[PDB]
Amino acid sequence: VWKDADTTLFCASDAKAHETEVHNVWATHACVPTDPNPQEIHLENVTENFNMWKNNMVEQMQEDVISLWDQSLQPCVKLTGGSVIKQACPKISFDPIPIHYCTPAGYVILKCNDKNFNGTGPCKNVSSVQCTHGIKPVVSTQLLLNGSLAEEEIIIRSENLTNNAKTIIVHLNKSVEINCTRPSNGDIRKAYCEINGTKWNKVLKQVTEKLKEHFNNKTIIFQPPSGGDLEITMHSFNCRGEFFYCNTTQLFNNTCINGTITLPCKIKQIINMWQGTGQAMYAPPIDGKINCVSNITGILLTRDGGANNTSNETFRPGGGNIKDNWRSELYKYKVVQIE
Ligand SMILES: O=C(NC[C@@]12CCC[C@@H]1CNC2)C(=O)Nc1ccc(Cl)c(F)c1
Ligand SMILES: *[C@@H]1O[C@H](CO)[C@@H](O)[C@H](O)[C@H]1NC(C)=O
Ligand SMILES: *[C@@H]1O[C@H](CO)[C@@H](O)[C@H](O)[C@H]1NC(C)=O
Ligand SMILES: *[C@@H]1O[C@H](CO)[C@@H](O)[C@H](O)[C@H]1NC(C)=O
Ligand SMILES: *[C@@H]1O[C@H](CO)[C@@H](O)[C@H](O)[C@H]1NC(C)=O
Ligand SMILES: *[C@@H]1O[C@H](CO)[C@@H](O)[C@H](O)[C@H]1NC(C)=O
Ligand SMILES: *[C@@H]1O[C@H](CO)[C@@H](O)[C@H](O)[C@H]1NC(C)=O
Ligand SMILES: *[C@@H]1O[C@H](CO)[C@@H](O)[C@H](O)[C@H]1NC(C)=O
Ligand SMILES: *[C@@H]1O[C@H](CO)[C@@H](O)[C@H](O)[C@H]1NC(C)=O
Ligand SMILES: *[C@@H]1O[C@H](CO)[C@@H](O)[C@H](O)[C@H]1NC(C)=O
Ligand SMILES: *[C@@H]1O[C@H](CO)[C@@H](O)[C@H](O)[C@H]1NC(C)=O
Repeated sequence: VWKDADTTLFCASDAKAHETEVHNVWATHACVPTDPNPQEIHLENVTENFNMWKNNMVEQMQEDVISLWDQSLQPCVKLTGGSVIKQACPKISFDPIPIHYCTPAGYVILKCNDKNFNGTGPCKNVSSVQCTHGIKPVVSTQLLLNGSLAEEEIIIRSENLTNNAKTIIVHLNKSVEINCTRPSNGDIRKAYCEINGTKWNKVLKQVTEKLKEHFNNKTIIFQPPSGGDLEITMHSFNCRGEFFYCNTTQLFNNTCINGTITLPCKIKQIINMWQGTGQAMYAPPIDGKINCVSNITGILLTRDGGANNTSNETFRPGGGNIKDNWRSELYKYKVVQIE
């Protein structure tokens, strides 16, 4: 027998000890080797309830990623608590690797295998495992990158859809590549992201149809963020140690519902910390071509309020709470204590 419970997890990975890449370094000191032959027991006729929005695994991963960034991505100047911290800010090697989360003895991880599981409620197909799949701690806003894809239909996740204050996570069942480059050769901070318009608009259309299922067939409208910090109004992410801020207005217009979509981007040195601890300044971009090709596997949306007396629902790209990023991958897991 077992029961819902919280415990201190540990991590496993395939990090390389000789690698200077910061994720590899962190995992080499903070994790253990993965199990080449992991066991998974499928529970028969066992119904378990899950709540992705109240899952301590999320807080723990958040804590790891904060620790990793605090140890490997120190800015030149930190502005937190009214105090000023000046440190050395050397360029680093940066590229997220898969991190596994595992339970100690006496505990096990329950995994929901229902094809269209939305993250909350009962689950029919449950299995037990010692470790989650390899999860890359990719930090971003608006768009979820290099994540896992839904297996069947596109899934809509939210602690409470009726509450517009609750973030919506869109889980795609098909990747859409985004190609971001800061050309070698001028404005060293100028950059751009390219995206196949035909693929994107087709996916966004599918997302529209899915949202209809959850909103009584009301008309679904996309719009760019109304306000807020740059980290939220724009698609922000880290590519090779550099912070990219991309204008996604071209992605979220309802006109295309086919050529290459070119999003204007800029590399910023001064950032609002996702750890929510003030601002940070980093050194200028490294020389040469700075390029990252990522899979868009999910979208973070916020719904406009005050539309109850209309046939429209308005959705704008959002984010800013990186815990939602971890939820998008940890939704199917929960920890239980064994007898
Ligand atoms: O600052 C952040 N969040 C906090 C706010 C989002 C919600 C309200 C908070 C007020 N300031 C913005 C943030 O995510 N920053 C941030 C920084 C770098 C990257 Cl790569 C990123 F993806 C996000
Ligand atoms: C349970 O999981 C299996 C395997 O993925 C799937 O075929 C089935 O549709 C799911 N639904 C049930 C019956 O629990
Ligand atoms: C990008 O997505 C494709 C599937 O669409 C996958 O094969 C590939 O491994 C992904 N790359 C990542 C996650 O870095
Ligand atoms: C993606 O999900 C949608 C429903 O949300 C479905 O219509 C479509 O067939 C799915 N595509 C793939 C690649 O499975
Ligand atoms: C997930 O499914 C449960 C019922 O199993 C339902 O109460 C909840 O509204 C669903 N979540 C979403 C976001 O649709
Ligand atoms: C969901 O949000 C709505 C709107 O704020 C609220 O009225 C309702 O009580 C919430 N539902 C739950 C389950 O708390
Ligand atoms: C990414 O886009 C750049 C645009 O300059 C292009 O040179 C490169 O071939 C693209 N890479 C992939 C994997 O499509
Ligand atoms: C754009 O996407 C379509 C599929 O929707 C694909 O067939 C085509 O090759 C893509 N165009 C380019 C320029 O690669
Ligand atoms: C949306 O409209 C279709 C029309 O075929 C209907 O079948 C379906 O029940 C409607 N869904 C909602 C959530 O209103
Ligand atoms: C994105 O680009 C559009 C078109 O140039 C512009 O109107 C809008 O203000 C930009 N968004 C942000 C957040 O700067
Ligand atoms: C996504 O994965 C690809 C392949 O490993 C990588 O090149 C790219 O930099 C990743 N994107 C981000 C934002 O980390």
